[PDB]
Amino acid sequence: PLILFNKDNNIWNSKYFRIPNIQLLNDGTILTFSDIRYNGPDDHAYIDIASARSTDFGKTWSYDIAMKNNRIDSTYSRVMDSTTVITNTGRIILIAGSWNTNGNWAMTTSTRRSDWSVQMIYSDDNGLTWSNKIDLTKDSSKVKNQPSNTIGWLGGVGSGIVMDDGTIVMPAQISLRENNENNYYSLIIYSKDNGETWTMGNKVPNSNTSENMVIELDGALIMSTRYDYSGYRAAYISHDLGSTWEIYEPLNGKVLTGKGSGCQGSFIKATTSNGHRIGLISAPKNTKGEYIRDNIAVYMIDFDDLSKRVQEICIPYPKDGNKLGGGYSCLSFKNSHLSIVYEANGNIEYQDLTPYYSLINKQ
Ligand SMILES: CC(=O)N[C@H]1[C@H]([C@H](O)[C@H](O)CO)O[C@@](O)(C(=O)O)C[C@@H]1O
Repeated sequence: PLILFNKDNNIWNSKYFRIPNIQLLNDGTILTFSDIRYNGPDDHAYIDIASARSTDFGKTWSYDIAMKNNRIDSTYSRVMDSTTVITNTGRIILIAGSWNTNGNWAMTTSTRRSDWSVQMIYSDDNGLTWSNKIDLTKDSSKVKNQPSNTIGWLGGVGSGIVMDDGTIVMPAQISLRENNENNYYSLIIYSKDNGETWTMGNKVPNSNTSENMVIELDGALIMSTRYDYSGYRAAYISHDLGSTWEIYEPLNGKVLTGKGSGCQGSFIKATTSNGHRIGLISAPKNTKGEYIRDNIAVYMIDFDDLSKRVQEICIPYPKDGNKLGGGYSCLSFKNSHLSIVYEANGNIEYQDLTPYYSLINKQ
């Protein structure tokens, strides 16, 4: 596997990299992103977001800082936890959470986190240049239906999707003040104007749900989400673009995640040549438990053959994760090719998994 972001050799002299993201572009360009965790693995620290771009199918890469933090606090200013999407115009949108003080985004404050915002950039030239940062939360002009009891929110970490009519959907995660406690939930946001403005959906049925992605399936939204301390990824389905949700049994509880906290993973849809819609999930098996997050595996479900049990396809990272921060991953599927980026001992690694997709496609 290629070391895409190397803690021991990078142009920022960063000590650590976390939270990878990948988009396979329609023209075969590969675009990735990662947190630049300059001073170490910590979440609550000084972080920018890098991009790495390749025009030779992953052989070589051009590196840039795609988004800088607000530069207010030399210890705690951070933009992090990328969620991306490619719209039907080819626009590439990146949404990140932004803070500049110590303390977990969801649980530190009982009121709206005052240094918290969601920042968005977009590229109309296939990832070469980015807009200025657009602040989606400083006023009420960009995101409709944000709850009054919001402590904070950000993207689901991974990729969004496009519905049939071109509606853009982003997975998201929110922290809500409820009966003198902070509870966190997954949900989605969507845009009907190519990302300029958004509407927030409503929360999923269980708290302790956070990082997630959704796929589209015949107008429905199906979520696979990190469900902390349950031991598995939860799954929900919405038939009204994220306004209501119910448990989606074929995937709910089917990907096990070991003892302890959950972990981010990715969840994408492919259509094989026989017309079947399949779901692919990347996540650590975490057989050793808690933050070890060993064995980042890729799983497959066939939505047109649901009596067939979820199958482990391969394990792209058959190793223990680093307890300081590891386990995260992101798949991207486009034009019968499949790629993954993932955390690997403080680095980000890259693999082309298209040979495994060919095995599934049976051609
Ligand atoms: C904004 C933020 O803190 N993001 C981080 C989340 C949250 O801390 C948890 O989901 C609890 O909220 O989890 C990580 O620490 C993890 O599990 O490896 C990494 C990620 O960057």
